[PDB]
Amino acid sequence: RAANLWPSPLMIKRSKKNS
Amino acid sequence: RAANLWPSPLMIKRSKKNS
Amino acid sequence: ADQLTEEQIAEFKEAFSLFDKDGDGTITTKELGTVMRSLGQNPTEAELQDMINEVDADGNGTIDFPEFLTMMARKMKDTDSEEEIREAFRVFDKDGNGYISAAELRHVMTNLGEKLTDEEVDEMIREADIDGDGQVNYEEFVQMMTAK
Ligand SMILES: [Ca+2]
Ligand SMILES: [Ca+2]
Ligand SMILES: [Ca+2]
Ligand SMILES: [Ca+2]
Repeated sequence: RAANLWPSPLMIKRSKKNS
Repeated sequence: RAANLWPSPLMIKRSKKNS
Repeated sequence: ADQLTEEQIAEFKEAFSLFDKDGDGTITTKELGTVMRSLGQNPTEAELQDMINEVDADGNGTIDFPEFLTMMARKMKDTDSEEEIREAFRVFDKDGNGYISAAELRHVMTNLGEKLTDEEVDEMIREADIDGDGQVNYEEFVQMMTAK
């Protein structure tokens, strides 16, 4: 299920935005 | 788009109301 | 702000009858495609679909009378609450309609590393959509990962 992929781009965004 | 298309049949509608 | 005279807009309500053709008070892709087929012969299947998405400014997925006036008056959209998630949303939205349809993830997930199959694109949003309305709004987007 791509569901885990849902949080991936959003988490990566949060990480990138936090960096 | 919609705003151009919508008035088109709408114009025909006017003609239909006039008919 | 301001208001609209329903009595004067009654002439426009004729579009919810004559334009509608079926007479249900709701413009959908079926009847629209019918009218555009006899009085158009140009808009394709994907065209009438995008066209309807060019009318629905509320994102309820249904042509309603209140938005009818908006479409034929002021085509402007604000944005100022989705700050960080906006940076993600502009990429997640793709088409620019707020809600996630499916084709959008078909780009961000395929560019996530692996390849996103159209068969999993439905299963993924069905897991995303907490309400079960069939759409992904900013509300459930933040109230899923960011909100523990
Ligand atoms: Ca109808
Ligand atoms: Ca609508
Ligand atoms: Ca979208
Ligand atoms: Ca939802």
